[PDB]
Amino acid sequence: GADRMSKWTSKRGPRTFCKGRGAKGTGFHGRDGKFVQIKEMIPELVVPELAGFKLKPYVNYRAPEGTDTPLTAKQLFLETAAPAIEKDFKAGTFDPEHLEKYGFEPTQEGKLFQLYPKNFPR
Amino acid sequence: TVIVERWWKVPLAGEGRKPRLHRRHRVYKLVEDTKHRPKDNLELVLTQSVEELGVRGDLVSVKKSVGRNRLLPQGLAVYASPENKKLFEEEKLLRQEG
Amino acid sequence: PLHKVPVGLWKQLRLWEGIYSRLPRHYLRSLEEARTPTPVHYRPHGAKFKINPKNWQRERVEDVPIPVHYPPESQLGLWGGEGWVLGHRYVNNDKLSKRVRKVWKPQLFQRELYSEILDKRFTVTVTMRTLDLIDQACGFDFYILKTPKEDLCSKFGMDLKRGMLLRLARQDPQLHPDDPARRAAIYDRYKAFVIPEAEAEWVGLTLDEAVEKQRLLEEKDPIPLFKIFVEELLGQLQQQALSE
Amino acid sequence: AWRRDIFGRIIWHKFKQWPIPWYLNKKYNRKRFFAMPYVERFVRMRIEKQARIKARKRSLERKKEKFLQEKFPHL
Amino acid sequence: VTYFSSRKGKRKTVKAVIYRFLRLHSGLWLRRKAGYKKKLWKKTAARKRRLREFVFCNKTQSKLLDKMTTSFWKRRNWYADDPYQKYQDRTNLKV
Amino acid sequence: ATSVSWKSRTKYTVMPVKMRKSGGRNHTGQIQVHGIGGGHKQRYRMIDFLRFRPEHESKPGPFEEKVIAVRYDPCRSADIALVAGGNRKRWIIATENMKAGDTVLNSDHIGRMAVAAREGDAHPLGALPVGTLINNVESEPGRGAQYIRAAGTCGVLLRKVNGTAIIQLPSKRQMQVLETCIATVGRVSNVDHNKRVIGKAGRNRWLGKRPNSGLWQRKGGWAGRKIRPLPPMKSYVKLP
RNA sequence: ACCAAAGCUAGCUCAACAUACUAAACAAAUACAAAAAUACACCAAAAUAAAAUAAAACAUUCACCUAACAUUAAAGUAUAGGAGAUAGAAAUUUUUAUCCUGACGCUAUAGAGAUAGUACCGUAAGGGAAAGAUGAAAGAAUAAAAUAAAAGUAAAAAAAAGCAAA
RNA sequence: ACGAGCUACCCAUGAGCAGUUUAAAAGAACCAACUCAUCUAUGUGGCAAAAUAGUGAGAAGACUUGUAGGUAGAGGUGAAAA
RNA sequence: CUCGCACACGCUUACAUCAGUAACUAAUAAUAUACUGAUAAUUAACAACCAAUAAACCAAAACAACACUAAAACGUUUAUUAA
RNA sequence: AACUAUUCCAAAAGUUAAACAACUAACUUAACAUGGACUAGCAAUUUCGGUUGGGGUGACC
Ligand SMILES: [Mg+2]
Ligand SMILES: [Mg+2]
Ligand SMILES: [Mg+2]
Ligand SMILES: [Mg+2]
Ligand SMILES: [Mg+2]
Ligand SMILES: [Mg+2]
Ligand SMILES: [Mg+2]
Ligand SMILES: [Mg+2]
Ligand SMILES: [Mg+2]
Ligand SMILES: [Mg+2]
Ligand SMILES: [Mg+2]
Ligand SMILES: [Mg+2]
Ligand SMILES: [Mg+2]
Ligand SMILES: [Mg+2]
Ligand SMILES: [Mg+2]
Ligand SMILES: [Mg+2]
Ligand SMILES: [Mg+2]
Ligand SMILES: [Mg+2]
Ligand SMILES: [Mg+2]
Ligand SMILES: [Mg+2]
Ligand SMILES: [Mg+2]
Ligand SMILES: [Mg+2]
Ligand SMILES: [Mg+2]
Ligand SMILES: [Mg+2]
Ligand SMILES: [Mg+2]
Ligand SMILES: [Mg+2]
Ligand SMILES: [Mg+2]
Ligand SMILES: [Mg+2]
Ligand SMILES: [Mg+2]
Ligand SMILES: [Mg+2]
Ligand SMILES: [Mg+2]
Ligand SMILES: [Mg+2]
Ligand SMILES: [Mg+2]
Ligand SMILES: [Mg+2]
Ligand SMILES: [Mg+2]
Ligand SMILES: [Mg+2]
Ligand SMILES: [Mg+2]
Ligand SMILES: [Mg+2]
Ligand SMILES: [Mg+2]
Ligand SMILES: [Mg+2]
Ligand SMILES: [Mg+2]
Ligand SMILES: [Mg+2]
Repeated sequence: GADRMSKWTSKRGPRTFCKGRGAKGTGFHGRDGKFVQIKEMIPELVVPELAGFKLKPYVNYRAPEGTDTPLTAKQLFLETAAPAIEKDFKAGTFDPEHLEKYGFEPTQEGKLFQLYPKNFPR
Repeated sequence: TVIVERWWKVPLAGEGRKPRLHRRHRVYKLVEDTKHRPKDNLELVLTQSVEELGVRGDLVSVKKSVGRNRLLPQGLAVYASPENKKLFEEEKLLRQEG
Repeated sequence: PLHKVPVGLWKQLRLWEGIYSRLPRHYLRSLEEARTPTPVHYRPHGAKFKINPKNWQRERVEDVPIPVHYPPESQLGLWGGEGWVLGHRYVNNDKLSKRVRKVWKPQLFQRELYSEILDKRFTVTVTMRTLDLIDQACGFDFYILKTPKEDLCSKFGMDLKRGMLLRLARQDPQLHPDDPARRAAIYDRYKAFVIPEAEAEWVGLTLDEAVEKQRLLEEKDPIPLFKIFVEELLGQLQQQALSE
Repeated sequence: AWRRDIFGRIIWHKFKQWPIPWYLNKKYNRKRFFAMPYVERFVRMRIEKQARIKARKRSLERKKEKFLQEKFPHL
Repeated sequence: VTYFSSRKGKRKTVKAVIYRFLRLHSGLWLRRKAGYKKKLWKKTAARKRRLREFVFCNKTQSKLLDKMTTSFWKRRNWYADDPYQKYQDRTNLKV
Repeated sequence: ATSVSWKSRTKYTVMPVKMRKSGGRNHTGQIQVHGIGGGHKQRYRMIDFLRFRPEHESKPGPFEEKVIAVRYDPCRSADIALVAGGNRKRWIIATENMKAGDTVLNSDHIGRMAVAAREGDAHPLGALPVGTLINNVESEPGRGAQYIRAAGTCGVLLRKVNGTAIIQLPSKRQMQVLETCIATVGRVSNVDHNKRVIGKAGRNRWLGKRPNSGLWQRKGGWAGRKIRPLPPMKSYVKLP
């Protein structure tokens, strides 16, 4: 009676059925029928030099935790744009038209990593 | 257009309630077919002079075929309407003048 | 268990919540009231009271409309508020004979009609009844403006009407670009139907089209929190400057 | 976007990256976000089923209270 | 006979009874004779008379007709000019 | 479900093109025509049925073509011929004695003197003698041949009246046409196709014919020998 | 003496109220052969419900029968009907708030199908189960405690003769 | 509503047919693989909800057969056996 | 005594190693390819996935010389672009 | 009944004379296509009264 419940996988069908397990495509099919890899699609791991740096996978037990404050858009506004805006309004140099000097970005399409359509994996 | 009538009398609902319909209320008898009536005529006011019918500024009665498919599309006539009629009242008063 | 509100009212209270709430009131009031369509196929008796022929007594009498079916191809033309009559008949009209399903279909024609206000010739499927109503109302454009939504029955009729209603409320110059004489002359006779602009673009609309339109007018990209925080900060700084 | 699928459920539809715009896309174009008229009936059933479950979860809890109050009448 | 109607849950009357009989208030039912309009040229004067009568139904029939008829048809009626008002009560019945 | 017809190929080719038989089934999949299916596999040769077809619209005149080969065709009863002129080849339906290495004239030109008719020649009907044998007959001018293409069939030109030709179809019915319509002169190929003897039921299957049904039907009123007066004459001439 | 027996819980049922009415959960993947990131299109649509049955047959007819308008009456009245079976109004009338929500409803063959739309059975639509019982503690199993009562057997084969008893 | 993964008939697309006899791949002949299912005996809650043993009929054809597709119940399909 | 090895389709870990089998699967045992547990395992060269648009080509497969009739599956090259 | 073909009337589009005699009618019809009829095909719904020296035939009611 075949099998209803067990999931549908490349192991199950005929020769003609190949369904990946969910790894991401690195390329396309070329002229010779041979497969071509696109160096840009292959994720390049960015790994910092860890050797000269002191932090460890675990933390000392007598070391204290702290009162837990989730970072909010407000707190981030106040630690960054608030001192600068206050400095330039107190000096009357404040310009409601261009906020770009404070770090505000009008549109995301220029820069490499955009936040809203979210150009980057991790 | 077919004008049709029910064979079974529907009961009443009077308060503004909608009538309670049964399937037997879907049985119709055919009282009339409008398309088979002896057909009426159309009354028009000519804005030019038509060959057979008559002069510019004239009130004529034709069969709806000639009126719909010839005169009205060609701007050779306009409808008998009161607002359109007073125009030719005035035209009749200012014609016989000079 | 029981629903708290009857399911007849779920359509109505669907319109009191969500985006339907934010629709313009005149539109919702055009949808709310369903006026009884002009009798077409059945032929109504005038009086409310009628003397029973057999009984010789005064009898209350009502008019019950005959259910009529409008095939979707009727929405592309103007059929004069008529349609298919689905029903049954007795053969021979003896009640004692077979009872048989029967459908009465309107006779359709291809006719091209001229609209003055929209200045155009449309090729439309119409009935003889539509032509008679156009004749009776003395103009194509008249007939379209002069008749209620229920009596036309066509979505195309309502779109014709929405179009020329817009052309009237706007006094659109593009009607007759060369001759303001003709333009004023035409806009003249129809001056009775002129309605404001906010009203004129909502006339012929399906609830779908309406909801869509209202969704597009409300379309806004959410404002960056940098803006809002900057305005709170300027409020606070201007109240710190004015207090000293 | 919030959409309504064939089954009449209100679903949150995540978007997908495509090299071509949506009206030129075969595969995407043959999905349907909207319900047909029959679906309405089932939607109703869904509600009702849901309502029942909630209804008799509630009645359960209520009952559990009464029992306990006669088991431990420290009030 | 319908003992419990659908809409009202009441007990209907069989109209076919109401058309051919007449219930006095005493409980007597009254009926025309059968075939009294039929083929008159072929019948005796005497027989014709026997037919033209209004007659009473036996007990069994009376109970039957009562069952086939609701309570309304058994009420005491006062009609103006009524031929039958004379006959509604019973007198001198020793039973 | 829905099947798509094999019959879509836009450009004309002399090369044999592959085709799919469908035994009696319409595009819905039900049987429409009984008794059809599974013959031998067949390729299809496209036939040009418009005999007068100027290669380029630049030079309109009557032109001449050479017959290269005369081949068997699976699709029709008549034998067909490969005909080349200018830069183009096409298949045409071969007349009875048409042989390889031959010359055939295609002409639209009329004239007061008619013409001495060879076989492969195509002329407007008006241009032929009044007793001639014709095949591949147009109906309206420019339409292309429909009538009289079967093997060994020939019609005959009967008369010419009022800028119009009246011809006799192989069914012995008369047909009236403008005299500006083209026809080929002669009897179609393979005249003995009538006398061929299918030897065994098998051969019938090879031809893609499935056996008759087995049900017994009593003959009805329709059967008998009906002798009907020959039908009135068909006229494709459109009167003003 | 075996097989067995006994629990009182799991949950349910019916109403009330109620806001208002597609629960929960969504990182990725999901309408390629659902759960398969990535290429030039197509996309979509509606037509009266029918019959079993009642009429002791069946042919017109046959309440309810997935269309909001309730209630007290008018009234099973007027009417409609092979004037049969049956069907059946209206005009006109009546209707006083909110709290006092629970149970002369079930307790594992019952109450939901439900420990579950799972196992299993069907190619599919679809059909659709059964099953629990120690105690305060089993972090008290050389374990301690109250039925030993169904048919079936065992302890214990049978001894002329007969509806098996009287 | 669901069903043509069995089976009836189609459509696409593949695959098989050795030896012998014959000028011959001729719906010829002998006889395997292969396909059928004649006659008998077993079996009859069976090995089997149609089989086993022997025996038979066809075996380059109107042949067998794989894969994918089609036709749907007022229907389909049918070398009619309802 | 002789239905063997492989592939397709299908099945889905039932395969392998170590251990256990009082009872559960084997229509019975011994023990174990089928019961139980733990731990492992099939590695691409084979196979799937793997271009479009124009244009020249009438000329069967049958050891293919050449033919038969029922007229027959199966591609080169040239041009234009092909990450 | 529907459906499929036939035939006809009406609907719809038209076209002609200014008709005839003395001192309004008639005709036309490409494909669709409506209402009402006609003739067939293909069909749809429903039924097989009882008595009987078993039923049936015969007879009877
Ligand atoms: Mg299964
Ligand atoms: Mg696979
Ligand atoms: Mg495999
Ligand atoms: Mg590679
Ligand atoms: Mg052929
Ligand atoms: Mg041939
Ligand atoms: Mg035959
Ligand atoms: Mg026969
Ligand atoms: Mg009955
Ligand atoms: Mg009974
Ligand atoms: Mg019966
Ligand atoms: Mg019913
Ligand atoms: Mg009557
Ligand atoms: Mg009766
Ligand atoms: Mg009332
Ligand atoms: Mg239970
Ligand atoms: Mg249960
Ligand atoms: Mg015992
Ligand atoms: Mg004794
Ligand atoms: Mg198959
Ligand atoms: Mg051989
Ligand atoms: Mg042989
Ligand atoms: Mg055998
Ligand atoms: Mg032997
Ligand atoms: Mg053998
Ligand atoms: Mg043999
Ligand atoms: Mg033999
Ligand atoms: Mg299939
Ligand atoms: Mg039947
Ligand atoms: Mg059949
Ligand atoms: Mg067969
Ligand atoms: Mg037979
Ligand atoms: Mg038979
Ligand atoms: Mg298995
Ligand atoms: Mg193992
Ligand atoms: Mg064992
Ligand atoms: Mg019936
Ligand atoms: Mg009998
Ligand atoms: Mg009898
Ligand atoms: Mg006898
Ligand atoms: Mg006897
Ligand atoms: Mg007899």
